[PDB]
Amino acid sequence: FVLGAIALGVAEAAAVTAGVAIAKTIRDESEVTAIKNALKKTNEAVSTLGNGVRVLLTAVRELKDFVSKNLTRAINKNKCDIPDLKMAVSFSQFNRRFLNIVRQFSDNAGITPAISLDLMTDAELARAVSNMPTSAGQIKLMLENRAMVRRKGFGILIGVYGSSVIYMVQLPIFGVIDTPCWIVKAAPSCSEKKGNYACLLREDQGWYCQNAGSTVYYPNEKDCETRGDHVFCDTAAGINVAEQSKECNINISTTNYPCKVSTGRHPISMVALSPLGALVACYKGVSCSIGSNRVGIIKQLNKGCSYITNQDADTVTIDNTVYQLSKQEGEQHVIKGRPVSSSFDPDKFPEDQFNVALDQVFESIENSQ
Amino acid sequence: FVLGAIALGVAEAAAVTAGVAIAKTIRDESEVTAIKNALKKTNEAVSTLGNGVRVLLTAVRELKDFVSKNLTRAINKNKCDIPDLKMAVSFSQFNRRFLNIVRQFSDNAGITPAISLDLMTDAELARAVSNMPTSAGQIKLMLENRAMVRRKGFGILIGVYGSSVIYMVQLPIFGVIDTPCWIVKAAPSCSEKKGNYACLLREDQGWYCQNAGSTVYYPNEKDCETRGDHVFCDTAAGINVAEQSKECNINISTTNYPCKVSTGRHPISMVALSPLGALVACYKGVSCSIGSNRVGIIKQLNKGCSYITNQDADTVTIDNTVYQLSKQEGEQHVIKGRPVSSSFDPDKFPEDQFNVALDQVFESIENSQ
Amino acid sequence: FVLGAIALGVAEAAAVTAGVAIAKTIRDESEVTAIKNALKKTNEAVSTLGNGVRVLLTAVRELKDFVSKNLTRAINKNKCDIPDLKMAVSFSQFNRRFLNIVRQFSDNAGITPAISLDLMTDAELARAVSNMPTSAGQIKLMLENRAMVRRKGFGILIGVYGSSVIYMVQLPIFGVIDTPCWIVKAAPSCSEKKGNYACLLREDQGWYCQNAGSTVYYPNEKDCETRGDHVFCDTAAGINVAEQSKECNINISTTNYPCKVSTGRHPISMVALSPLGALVACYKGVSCSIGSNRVGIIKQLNKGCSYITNQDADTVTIDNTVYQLSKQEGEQHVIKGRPVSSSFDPDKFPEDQFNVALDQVFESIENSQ
Amino acid sequence: LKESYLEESCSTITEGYLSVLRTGWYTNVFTLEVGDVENLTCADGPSLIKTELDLTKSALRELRTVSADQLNRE
Amino acid sequence: LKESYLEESCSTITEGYLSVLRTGWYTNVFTLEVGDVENLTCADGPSLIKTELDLTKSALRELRTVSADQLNRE
Amino acid sequence: LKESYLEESCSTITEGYLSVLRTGWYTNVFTLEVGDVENLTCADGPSLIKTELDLTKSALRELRTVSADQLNRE
Ligand SMILES: *[C@@H]1O[C@H](CO)[C@@H](O[C@@H]2O[C@H](CO)[C@@H](O[C@@H]3O[C@H](CO)[C@@H](O)[C@H](O)[C@@H]3O)[C@H](O)[C@H]2NC(C)=O)[C@H](O)[C@H]1NC(C)=O
Ligand SMILES: *[C@@H]1O[C@H](CO)[C@@H](O[C@@H]2O[C@H](CO)[C@@H](O[C@@H]3O[C@H](CO)[C@@H](O)[C@H](O)[C@@H]3O)[C@H](O)[C@H]2NC(C)=O)[C@H](O)[C@H]1NC(C)=O
Ligand SMILES: *[C@@H]1O[C@H](CO)[C@@H](O[C@@H]2O[C@H](CO)[C@@H](O[C@@H]3O[C@H](CO)[C@@H](O)[C@H](O)[C@@H]3O)[C@H](O)[C@H]2NC(C)=O)[C@H](O)[C@H]1NC(C)=O
Ligand SMILES: *[C@@H]1O[C@H](CO)[C@@H](O)[C@H](O)[C@H]1NC(C)=O
Ligand SMILES: *[C@@H]1O[C@H](CO)[C@@H](O)[C@H](O)[C@H]1NC(C)=O
Ligand SMILES: *[C@@H]1O[C@H](CO)[C@@H](O)[C@H](O)[C@H]1NC(C)=O
Ligand SMILES: *[C@@H]1O[C@H](CO)[C@@H](O)[C@H](O)[C@H]1NC(C)=O
Ligand SMILES: *[C@@H]1O[C@H](CO)[C@@H](O)[C@H](O)[C@H]1NC(C)=O
Ligand SMILES: *[C@@H]1O[C@H](CO)[C@@H](O)[C@H](O)[C@H]1NC(C)=O
Repeated sequence: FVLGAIALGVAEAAAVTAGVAIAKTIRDESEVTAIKNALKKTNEAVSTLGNGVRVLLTAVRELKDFVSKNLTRAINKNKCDIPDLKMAVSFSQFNRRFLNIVRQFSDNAGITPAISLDLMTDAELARAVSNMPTSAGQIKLMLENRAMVRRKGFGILIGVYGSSVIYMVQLPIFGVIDTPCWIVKAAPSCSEKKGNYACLLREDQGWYCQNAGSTVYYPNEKDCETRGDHVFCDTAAGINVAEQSKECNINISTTNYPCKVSTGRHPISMVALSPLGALVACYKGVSCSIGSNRVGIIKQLNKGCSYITNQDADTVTIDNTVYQLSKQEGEQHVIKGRPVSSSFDPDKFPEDQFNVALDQVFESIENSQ
Repeated sequence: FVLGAIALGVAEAAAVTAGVAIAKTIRDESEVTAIKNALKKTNEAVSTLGNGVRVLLTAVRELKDFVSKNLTRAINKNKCDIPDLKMAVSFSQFNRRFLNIVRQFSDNAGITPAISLDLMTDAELARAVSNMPTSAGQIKLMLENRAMVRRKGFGILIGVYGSSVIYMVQLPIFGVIDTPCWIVKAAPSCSEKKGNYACLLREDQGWYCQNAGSTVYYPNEKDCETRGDHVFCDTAAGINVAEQSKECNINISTTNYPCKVSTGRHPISMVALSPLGALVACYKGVSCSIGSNRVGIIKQLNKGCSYITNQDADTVTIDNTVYQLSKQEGEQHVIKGRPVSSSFDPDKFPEDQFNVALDQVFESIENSQ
Repeated sequence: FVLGAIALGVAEAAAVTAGVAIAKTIRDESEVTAIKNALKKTNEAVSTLGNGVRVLLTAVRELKDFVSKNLTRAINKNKCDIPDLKMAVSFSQFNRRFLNIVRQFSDNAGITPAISLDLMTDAELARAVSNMPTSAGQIKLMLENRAMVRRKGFGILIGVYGSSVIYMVQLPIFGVIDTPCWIVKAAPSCSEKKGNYACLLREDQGWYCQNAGSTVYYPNEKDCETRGDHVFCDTAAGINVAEQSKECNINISTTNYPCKVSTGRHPISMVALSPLGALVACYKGVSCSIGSNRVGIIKQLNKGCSYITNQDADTVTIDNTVYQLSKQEGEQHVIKGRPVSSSFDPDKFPEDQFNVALDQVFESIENSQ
Repeated sequence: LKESYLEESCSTITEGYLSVLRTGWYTNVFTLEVGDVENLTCADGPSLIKTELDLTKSALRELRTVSADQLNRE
Repeated sequence: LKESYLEESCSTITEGYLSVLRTGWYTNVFTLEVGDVENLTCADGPSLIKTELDLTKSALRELRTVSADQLNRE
Repeated sequence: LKESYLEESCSTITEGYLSVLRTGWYTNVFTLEVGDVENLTCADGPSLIKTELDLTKSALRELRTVSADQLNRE
């Protein structure tokens, strides 16, 4: 299996399913009427829908109040070239939110990709986060970083009912914080013997996080995003994996966990940036070097896999392609060991493999012999 | 072959090719002049370009008329701090469309990703859809759901000619409606014998639609989008496949069609949501359960592949990862059969395979023996 | 290895790393103070940050000047329903840039995906391009096509310091122009013998460009974009490959470079559009034809791989799926040769392979025998 | 943060990150009241108020042809 | 809609959907007339009309450096 | 442009393109001065200036909860 290909697109489909299913409940006429009732005396109300889910209800009435109580008075007998243009500028202010919401729902056919300031003001976002069914620490973190709540939510049009526009906003509940996460990066590890090559590349790169007893692997780029020490992940985008999976970082050749790799008979040079440095796979045919934003090129790198620290350098290059290192502080450690690829005989290496357990590569060599 | 990888990106490239090729015809100076002629007495005109394609021509002149007939009068001798600010508010209204179009074309370097209300108003979209070269039912469906026409089109800048801004909008013609479509979802099917595993996963998931005698497979997520019973697909994103391909849903082990699978020697637990339910692949190492938005957790699931109905549950979970089921109504049916994976001897299973015909997996087992 | 999968997402991650690392330097309080100093007597200043990088500094003060010198005067004793509405319209004009910047940074949690006209006006973009550390020809090309500089940059919020909003814009430096590039397209090549099939497909499609002695392969769709004769690529998105890689276009069966292919035992019909034409892979089960926007269907195509010129046709179709050809001029040439796939015995062909060196396919056949 | 370079596999693992995991969705239903702008008519030709009102009416009408779930068959 | 769970392969097929297939493109060319704003000059310092007009002129000029097909070599 | 169809592999190569390669990033730091709008108060009820000013203040405040690098722990 290719875990990344299995997980791809799952979180987006699950989010839309979740939102569309609730929208189906809200779209009934007796549901809309109950909602309009609950908001008859207030601008905010908590309620439980017919299907048993609890939601926040908000009423936005400024444009109705301006139309009923100011605009309609001023237009006596269908005449609108009045000399009070305050009336005209006021309208243009009072309808901007509504007009913006219409643009966003028409452009996206009723499902926005995220939550504009017109779907939800900063004030309304703060109230919605404060009402979420989670604990105080989670709410505090979401409140103080609510732009990230915004980014990961979206909106759905329920419909137009009378002169009333009804839509729903799905806000992400970050109900688990400050459990351990870690990230694996890797680059091709190649061994050359007599101008032939045996290469492998770890295929389990990406984010891992623990939660309530399990480890979840997030194989795809869009599933997680960092802000300093914190990494925001969508649980629906991950695959639960055995805790034994951490052995691939320990004894990848010995372990009995199925550490996924790809293989090749020809080297690939490239740079895998890591949070505190870079891996540079430098093989025959290219030149690699590391540089400083201050003192220029430092040093050319030897062939093979080299690990560069963001305190050792500011840039690493392959030929002319420049990669800028991060400036994040943290401790770097080398865990020495003979590269697994150098235990291969390039003359007995299998055909190129994509996303196979590493022990099936060793099996392939011995069953060929 | 990996059909998804072959089809990926094809529809977007074909759409841009189609649009850029027409833009090449329109961009000639004698083409622009003919267009300006045709619009000299009207705001809308149908025409045929030099290359033989038929197009709609629309003229937007409000801002020119305000500049020529109102603004220019009011600025006698280059003085603009006039006491009639109606003049200033009017200008700000009359130029907003133009200014918005400039933002959109500058941000995207001349090719917008879809059609804002400034490229094309609701009125202009309705006229363009009504002139399309297709039948009444197709036009009626597009008219009543024109936000979807909007979403799937885009715009291209032809250029600026004098004070005249010339651009083109590509509208999608949905020329075929209400032919049958269907969707295949799948999750890993694993058989365990003595703590070893043989697993497979169908690799033909996605949308299928018939049209004029053929079946088209849409392997990728962005190629199709549903609205109720209807699924909007871009034909350029699909692969034509034999009708015999439907046998993979019937006798996947017996058939002579090459039913594509991937294989593994280690289980993957996950949830594949289906329109009327969910498939839950639950294997050793995780706990799966189904829940109700009303009465909490219903039941833990047994190990293996389980099919859950959206009337049986509202949620399914793997460990703590929650998946919300849909609320779409429809009939669910089980087609019993021995899982193909359980006919495998985990001790004679091949190496992990990605996107291979299933009969090559059986071949692999018998030629190994 | 699958080169496309290795390179995927690299350029976006490298760009964000580069931008975030600089933002870390700028975000220090003594860095912000130095920046405010340098701009105390001017609206534009070049400077070197504490970490040794050289940057442009720009000051935007219109809204402060209107607030200090006009608005504050007019509001004597906290009263704002004044009869001069010029004051109200002026404010609405003077704050629009600021309000737009806030929307963009709140929606994206501090990292915009590209550079709106509010982050950077057309005037400021031109000044920033003119100050870039590159040669005159590169700057001239960027200046005259600056919408493309815009598209490929982005913005980052440094923070709010007092009443001062501090952000940075990363502009792409196109420091190398007018070196040779070329593009490889391909479609499945299938040989049938006795109703069995042997198929292959080149897996090295995409853009190649030379620079300073090396050839870079850009395997992914989002890495390069054309405008006429010019193709804009991000160097961080490519893989350096041996010059010998061009032999795959010359003697793909003979060469010793590892020409990557995928294989199948069952045909795929499809259309690969090329800049000056199309490749049509037409096999049993489908009908393919070529058409003219003027005179309708020209001709049905024979089975096998056919190359169609954009002067031979305007459209090619597989069944009912239409593909529009480009209208770009250029010379077309056929380089005849026996298709490699027809040298295969479908009864001795291997199992389906994904992204393997072609010589490992021949090896597979002879070591099976 | 602590990064370990694993020489045996040309890989790195970096630890010390803290999770922020999306575990659910919270729904905030909005009702935006537009008011009775469809009983309002401007008979006296071009006006600033007329254009603003017509923007509002045409936006209100366009919005009903938008649908996130079922196809409109009118 | 009718969903069938295929026990032999841990898959489902759901039928009953109706296609809406994009089969072609229709082209609507627009000509937006801006009018002669480049013969208009404001000599009397800051004005509301001056800023609106300058927005219009600078937007008009910026638009000619935009190109969807060929590189501008001026 | 010159396109060659390679009959031996059902592929084409097209040559004659000219590169425009992104080789670096140039940084343009902006300081947008808003002015002291937070010492400004409107006591006389609804006003056009009041709403514009309140837009400005609430936008200014919202902007400080936005962060591109570190989590805000207040
Ligand atoms: C690869 O490395 C890992 C990590 O060091 C090895 O895992 C460790 O294996 C030892 C040996 O069995 C375990 O020690 C035992 O722990 C149990 C705990 O209940 C105890 O009853 C025993 O007396 C003994 O102390 C150790 O727990 C385990 N570590 C972890 C984190 O699971 C692994 O064995 C190595 N694999 C190979 C094939 O060498
Ligand atoms: C897998 O299942 C499919 C679907 O049930 C099987 O397809 C069916 O095969 C039968 C046997 O040949 C076909 O019946 C014949 O139909 C022709 C029609 O012209 C008629 O001349 C014969 O007298 C006979 O009735 C049937 O049409 C066909 N169904 C479809 C939809 O094509 C298939 O054979 C199964 N495969 C294996 C390997 O068992
Ligand atoms: C596949 O086709 C390519 C391209 O035509 C072949 O490359 C060419 O091989 C010849 C034979 O060795 C080279 O000629 C030699 O060039 C060197 C240059 O220093 C010279 O010292 C020799 O006397 C001789 O003239 C030629 O340079 C080379 N072309 C390129 C562009 O590298 C290749 O050999 C073919 N492969 C197979 C397996 O047939
Ligand atoms: C609208 O009228 C109310 C009184 O009915 C008044 O208090 C308010 O200030 C008015 N607003 C505008 C914008 O004219
Ligand atoms: C512009 O002038 C025409 C008469 O030439 C008049 O009918 C129209 O109302 C004016 N519009 C504005 C916005 O002043
Ligand atoms: C603001 O005041 C200055 C004089 O201090 C004047 O020159 C300028 O025109 C005024 N601007 C506005 C918009 O009132
Ligand atoms: C006002 O509008 C309502 C709702 O559209 C309509 O039913 C009614 O006939 C109208 N009547 C008056 C007096 O405005
Ligand atoms: C007005 O503008 C046109 C077009 O740019 C220009 O050719 C002409 O010289 C100008 N003349 C007058 C009288 O405004
Ligand atoms: C004005 O605002 C500044 C900055 O927020 C504040 O420190 C000061 O106390 C205020 N004073 C006056 C007189 O406005």
